[PDB]
Amino acid sequence: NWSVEDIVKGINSNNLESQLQATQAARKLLSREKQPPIDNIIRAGLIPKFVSFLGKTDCSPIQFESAWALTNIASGTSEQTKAVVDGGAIPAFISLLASPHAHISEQAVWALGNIAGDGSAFRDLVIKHGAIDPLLALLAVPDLSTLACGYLRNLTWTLSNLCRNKNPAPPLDAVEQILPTLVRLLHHNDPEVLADSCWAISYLTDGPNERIEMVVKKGVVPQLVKLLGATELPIVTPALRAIGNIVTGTDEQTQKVIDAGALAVFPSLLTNPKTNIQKEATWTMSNITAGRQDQIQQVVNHGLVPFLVGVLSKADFKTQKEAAWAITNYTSGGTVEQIVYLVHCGIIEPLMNLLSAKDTKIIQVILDAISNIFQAAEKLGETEKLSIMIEECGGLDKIEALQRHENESVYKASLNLIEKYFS
Amino acid sequence: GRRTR
Amino acid sequence: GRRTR
Repeated sequence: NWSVEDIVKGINSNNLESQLQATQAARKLLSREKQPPIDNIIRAGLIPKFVSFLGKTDCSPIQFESAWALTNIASGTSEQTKAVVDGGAIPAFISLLASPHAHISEQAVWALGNIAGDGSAFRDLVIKHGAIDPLLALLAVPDLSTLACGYLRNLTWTLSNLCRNKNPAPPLDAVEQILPTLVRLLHHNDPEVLADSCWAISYLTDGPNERIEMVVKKGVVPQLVKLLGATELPIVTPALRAIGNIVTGTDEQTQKVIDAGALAVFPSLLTNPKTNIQKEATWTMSNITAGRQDQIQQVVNHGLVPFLVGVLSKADFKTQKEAAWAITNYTSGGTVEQIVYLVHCGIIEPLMNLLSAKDTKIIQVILDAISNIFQAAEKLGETEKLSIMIEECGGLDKIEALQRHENESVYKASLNLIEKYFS
Repeated sequence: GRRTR
Repeated sequence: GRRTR
């Protein structure tokens, strides 16, 4: 391995072959695992030279070595990615996308993915320089199976970075231009391509209903539900995130998730050994139980109420809090019969046990659910039985003790429950 | 309601 | 986010 001084000496030689050998030495330095001297290379002023080498069409080896060196610098901190951008690398890398050498074109795809992945500013700057058209042109083949596997994975990952980040979200016209190609990748049978395609879809659905509608209006929901039942965790995780984002939109958008058969996967999702899967699946359920009464009935018909009782009874606390939200949304919009069925499944006891949690909001969420269930019992004239049930679980002790909680939203709800149904 | 998060 | 080669 060369020293930085010897690399600088070789690059300043104005001997193209000496510059090639020095650039390759810099690339090997930047490719080591333990502490690549990225800042030393930047401080030596080598980035503008590397960028100049990207345009030497007659010497494709130095194009590849400098692109690889710049890619490793752009993969570091935001200051290091900025130094690559400040060297003029964005238009130079976009020109390299048309290289007849696949390994050079792939290196440009890789570098632009690192630059765009820094944040919304560099993402939009890459788009302004016109990267989308040559990127999509590399995928303009009738069957993606004819492309090299690693080449296709790099293009998918880079496209997903162009869909990533908010404040602001990517430009609408850029999303519309990318979506048809993204849908192709979402149907390609390669685990890495599927994972990164799902991540891109999860980014595009993380926004207002207009953004969700753009994705739904491509027919990807059935494929997302199919990927939701995959065996690879790197696929289920972004697929579930995308589904969870879609059910935060309108009730019609939520209905297409249900029509695609998503609720049949949730018995295994709500009992998944991975904590994050259970949390996001319960979060997804909370936004479905916030829908119409016929959609709440879909949750009931798929046998998912006992699974919500289970998650509320025993899970990580963050998952249990998502379950409390699911119950409050359920009891807020459900019919009297649906609320009675929820109590019959045993929701009361695990609901009262969580009134001992230190989190303030979950106490308010539970007290709202208890209030909604009493209103269903008032319509049936069965408030006395519910008060007994809440009593025998030890819940009356907690509702009574919650009157000297400091938060003012808790004593009001606790006192109003004590007055109206107990005292 | 829906809790975007 | 970003991958090194």
